Amino acid sequence: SLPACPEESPLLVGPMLIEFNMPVDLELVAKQNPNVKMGGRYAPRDCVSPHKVAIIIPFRNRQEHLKYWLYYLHPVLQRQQLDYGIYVINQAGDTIFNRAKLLNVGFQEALKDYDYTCFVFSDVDLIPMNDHNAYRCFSQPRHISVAMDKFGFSLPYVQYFGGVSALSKQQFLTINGFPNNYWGWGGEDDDIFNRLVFRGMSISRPNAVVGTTRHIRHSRDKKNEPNPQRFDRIAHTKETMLSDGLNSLTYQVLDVQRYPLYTQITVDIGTPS
Ligand SMILES: CC(=O)N[C@H]1[C@H](OC[C@H]2O[C@@H](O[C@H]3[C@H](O)[C@@H](O)[C@H](O)O[C@@H]3CO)[C@H](O)[C@@H](O)[C@H]2O)O[C@H](CO)[C@@H](O)[C@@H]1O
Ligand SMILES: O=c1ccn([C@@H]2O[C@H](COP(=O)(O)OP(=O)(O)O)[C@@H](O)[C@H]2O)c(=O)[nH]1
Ligand SMILES: [Mn+2]
Repeated sequence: SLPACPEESPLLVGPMLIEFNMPVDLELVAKQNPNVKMGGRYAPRDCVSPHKVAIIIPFRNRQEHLKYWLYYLHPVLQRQQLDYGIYVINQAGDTIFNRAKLLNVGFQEALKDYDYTCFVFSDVDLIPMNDHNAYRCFSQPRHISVAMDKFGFSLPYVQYFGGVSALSKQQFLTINGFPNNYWGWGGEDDDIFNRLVFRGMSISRPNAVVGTTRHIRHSRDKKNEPNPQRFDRIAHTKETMLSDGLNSLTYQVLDVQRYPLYTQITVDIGTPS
């Protein structure tokens, strides 16, 4: 019998200063975040959060971005009073990148740790500027990174659903999760948007001030070149989503490391079939 947490956290400070030009030492971040437990798990000591959140980051060869991510998000996620865990889904090998398949791995593997009922899918290079931007689920699928600096602090188009988002366990299951066959850059977030609409849902978003988000500038990743089949794929989601996703997923976990501030799941997700 801890009480429920207040519906909105009283700890929040709003707008925050974010910068990416200093070094980050995860040992020190760990000491600055003493309440974050092994594998990057935290729940509040004083009340029970209804938000059981697994944060899923698709990842390969972005360790520097990830330290920033961890330095900025951990304090924010605790102020939001979430019962949360961080999962970095690391794609083994050096073949073409598959953001959405790694996201599916994250959903399925996090569920083996704990009864999570909310999933935040976050690119590793996106940091929220205002802690009023809730990193948890809503009654409709939630788009979080709504006002990114690299798109002029607004949406690049109104159906944009990339960057950072949150789906309840029921929402993600309803759309058969995410597509597995978007290899290389582009389109998979649009396909996911399509899925949600085809299943009767609409996108919920904070306002453009609360939703303000920074992207860490970086040059192009090798092995994630624009997918030329992306425009064709997103035109057929309605039919393809029925049998491409959670119900067609396999992968092989090579390694799970519990670090102080995150669990990292190293996974072989194959190449195109
Ligand atoms: C189907 C698809 O590709 N969806 C993308 C969507 O694509 C819109 C166009 O993006 C251009 O590339 C832009 C990119 O979107 C920006 O991030 C960046 O600042 O500049 C590049 C290059 O100018 C392509 O040139 C064009 O053909 C389309 O692909 O963009 C969104 C937002 O990036 C993405 O999440 C989604 O997957
Ligand atoms: O080699 C790669 C390619 C992409 N990603 C992950 O997938 C996301 C999407 O790619 P990208 O950086 O090109 O999109 P951007 O955020 O620049 O708009 C990244 O933020 C990372 O989380 C990664 O870790 N390594
Ligand atoms: Mn990026």
